[PDB]
Amino acid sequence: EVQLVESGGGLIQPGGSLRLSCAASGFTVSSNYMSWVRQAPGKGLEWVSVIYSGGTTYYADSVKGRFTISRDNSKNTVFLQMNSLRAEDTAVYYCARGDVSGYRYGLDYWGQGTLVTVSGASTKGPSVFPLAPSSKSTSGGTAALGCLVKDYFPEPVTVSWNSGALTSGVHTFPAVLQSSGLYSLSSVVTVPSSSLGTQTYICNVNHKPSNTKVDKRVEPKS
Amino acid sequence: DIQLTQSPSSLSASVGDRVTITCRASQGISSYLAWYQQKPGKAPKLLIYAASTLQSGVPSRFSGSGSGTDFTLTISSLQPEDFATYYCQQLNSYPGTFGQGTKLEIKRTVAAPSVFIFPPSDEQLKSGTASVVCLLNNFYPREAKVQWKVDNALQSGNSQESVTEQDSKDSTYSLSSTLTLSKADYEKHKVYACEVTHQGLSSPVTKSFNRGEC
Amino acid sequence: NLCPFGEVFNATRFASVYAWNRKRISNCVADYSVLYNSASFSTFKCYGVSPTKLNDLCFTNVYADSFVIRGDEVRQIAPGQTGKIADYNYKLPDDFTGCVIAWNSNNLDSKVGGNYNYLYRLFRKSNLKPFERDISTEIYQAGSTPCNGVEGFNCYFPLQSYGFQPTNGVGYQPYRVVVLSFELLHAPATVCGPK
Ligand SMILES: *[C@@H]1O[C@H](CO)[C@@H](O)[C@H](O)[C@H]1NC(C)=O
Repeated sequence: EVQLVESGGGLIQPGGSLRLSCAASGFTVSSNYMSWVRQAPGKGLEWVSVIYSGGTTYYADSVKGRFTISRDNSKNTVFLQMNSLRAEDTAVYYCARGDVSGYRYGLDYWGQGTLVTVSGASTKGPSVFPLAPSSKSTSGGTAALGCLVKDYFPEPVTVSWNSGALTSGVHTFPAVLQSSGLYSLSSVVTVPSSSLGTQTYICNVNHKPSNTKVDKRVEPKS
Repeated sequence: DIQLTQSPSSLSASVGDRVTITCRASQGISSYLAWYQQKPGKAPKLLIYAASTLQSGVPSRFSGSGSGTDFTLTISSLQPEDFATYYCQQLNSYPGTFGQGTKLEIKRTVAAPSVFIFPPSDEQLKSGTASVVCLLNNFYPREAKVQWKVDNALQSGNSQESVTEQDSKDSTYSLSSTLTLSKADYEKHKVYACEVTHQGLSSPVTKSFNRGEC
Repeated sequence: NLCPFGEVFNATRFASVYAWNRKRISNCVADYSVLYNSASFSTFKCYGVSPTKLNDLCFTNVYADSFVIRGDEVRQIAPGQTGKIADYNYKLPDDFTGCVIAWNSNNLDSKVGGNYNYLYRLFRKSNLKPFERDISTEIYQAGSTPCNGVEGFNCYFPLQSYGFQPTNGVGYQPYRVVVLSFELLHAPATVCGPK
């Protein structure tokens, strides 16, 4: 199938430089128009740049002179070199196949996105605490347990349960920006009360910006 | 400059309803317009290209119409999975302007939340801080109220809330409220409770704990 | 006799930009200032020559390349330009000596519903060499798998229709373009104004 995989995002101080990559498989990048579209957190979409099959490049006014798009034909990758970054450039950057001018087909295949956070603040790894399922009168047949991922910077953190085996009942909440300038997030899961002694529940937290990887075991109190 | 005015900004629709979203261009853009569907935490997905041509893999209930200035997107029989933000995009010239977005909400029957309270962990209390969490699970509508009470004193200013995006299957929401206080302050009080008020609850529900497994 | 500019400029139909038309004009008298003094053209740029000095000058051969493009693409009919037109349809050399003449043809070339008789090449592996005309309709291979003339996934139709409607924005309306290329070789000059 067609896959576009971005990398290179993360925290960068104002004025800094970053180089995003986009590895494509399923089509030839050199034989296609390849665009980069960005999305400011909680805002809409905005085209940033495009690279033609023949070499021609075009940029949006907001990035002209600071961003450079390029590609490696042997690696089937598209690069976007962002220079002189400002806080306005904090966004999720997507690469997509297609063009936005006279190209009736639009952007059909898009990458997963990569968060570029332009900030002066420094990287901070999360602290993972269990959200202890209070052993009540069993709550009939359903119990809830979770994980509190406290004080991290920048975003994001990825929370899975039992390495991905547990998906039904899992709710990972949007992070909140605390008065400290750090984010905090929680992921809970509803499981049967009967499996609180038999089965084990582990929450896997991954904060790539600080290379933190924690696997916290969540069991009831005694 | 081509201006794209997409309306409505938000719209709530029941399952099986027929939903229409409009996009209006400042100049004649012929059929150079596309519609995208964006689900939470995921990249946009192309639905219709060339104003009316449905993309491969996209269900038959999606349709595009219009040419020149006025374009519409219609979802013939709305499904729970259709919850997303829809964007139009002009493909006539750079900078390929996108519409503002239309947040589509699935109307559902009222569902009361399932309330859960979590004491702070001993690992966290060792660090010098206490975070008490109140979870409200699978509720409809989005409007809920968590009131923290510490020894019956209503807490204000020391809590933060987070609401999940609408579910793809049951179209319900979940809310997490965190009361944060120092370890020193935490040990000054015994009863910690969160009283939840929601449309689906006739009486406000209170889940509580006494610090020290009491 | 008099050079046939009327045949080129006042033609009933024009070519699509991908398959641009070329008219060789030789052995005749041409009034270039009667063209410039025709109050109708939205563009009259001359490169390496003047439209008045053009009259009292002799050339070996003069070419008239006619085609239709949208107004915002008229900027690409100039030396050292980029875009789907300059790159994949019609490219001028840097050392270009000639004139570029354009005019709004929304009255003739835009039908209610859309004029689908005017095409432009959207896909091409590389840029055109100056004065290259690529009329290939071969299905474009955007992936690794061969197409074998079948349009489909990663297999595109190279050419796209302009879809000119009368309701279109002025920049996105059809414009008729005529490019006069002046040739000067060791052979005698057969095209002049007042000789
Ligand atoms: C084209 O037609 C107009 C009007 O009939 C005429 O005035 C003009 O001289 C003609 N152009 C050429 C190049 O002969």
